[PDB]
Amino acid sequence: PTYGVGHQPYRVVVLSFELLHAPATVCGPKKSTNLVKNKCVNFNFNGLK
Amino acid sequence: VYAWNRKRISNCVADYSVLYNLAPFFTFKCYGVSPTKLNDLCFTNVYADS
Amino acid sequence: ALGKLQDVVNHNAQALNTLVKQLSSKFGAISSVLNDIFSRLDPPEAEVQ
Amino acid sequence: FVIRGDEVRQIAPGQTGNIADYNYKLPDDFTGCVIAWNSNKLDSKVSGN
Ligand SMILES: *[C@@H]1O[C@H](CO)[C@@H](O[C@@H]2O[C@H](CO)[C@@H](O)[C@H](O)[C@H]2NC(C)=O)[C@H](O)[C@H]1NC(C)=O
Repeated sequence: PTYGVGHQPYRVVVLSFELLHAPATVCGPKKSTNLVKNKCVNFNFNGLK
Repeated sequence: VYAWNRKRISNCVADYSVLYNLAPFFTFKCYGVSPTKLNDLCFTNVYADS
Repeated sequence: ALGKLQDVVNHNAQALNTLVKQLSSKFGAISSVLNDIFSRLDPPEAEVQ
Repeated sequence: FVIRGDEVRQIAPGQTGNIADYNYKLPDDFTGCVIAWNSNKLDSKVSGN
């Protein structure tokens, strides 16, 4: 406890994503609408504009 | 630090707002992706180090 | 012996093909696709990318 | 205005949060400077402010 702030212990957590999005499995929070065909629309399949 | 551990996070729904809020001072400087847009994206595999 | 007429068509088609194929180069950015590079990155660096 | 220490980040372009979303919001195109300081010696009550 008497050590300086420089030598105080720190907890480090490192996250490593894989944005090559081949299977996609850990998709974040959102909500899914229906699918319509043969109409120029804005699609968002798996986070792709 | 020399024997560092890995935990596989898969098949779940992430929520990064909790990490945003409840951690008092947590640096969070990130590489290759904007932190504020981590909610929309989809990830192949997420691994955790400690 | 009608090679002179064929070379013009070959040159034009080949040039158009290489112009189309040139879209694949990343030019040193993260990705060659626009939608992901807007969605995956924070706008201040999106400008230079 | 006066806020707590944790949400001093929320007063900045491009960041979100309860204070940023609801109390004070900066525009995307901003030309100015922000000044903040601790006011624990000045605005803090033993019973509570
Ligand atoms: C780790 O910290 C605590 C467990 O002790 C939890 O966070 C709590 O989350 C609830 C949710 O509403 C809050 O009301 C509490 O104030 C939080 N407590 C603390 C100490 O932050 C949770 O299990 C974990 N949180 C994180 C961010 O890992």
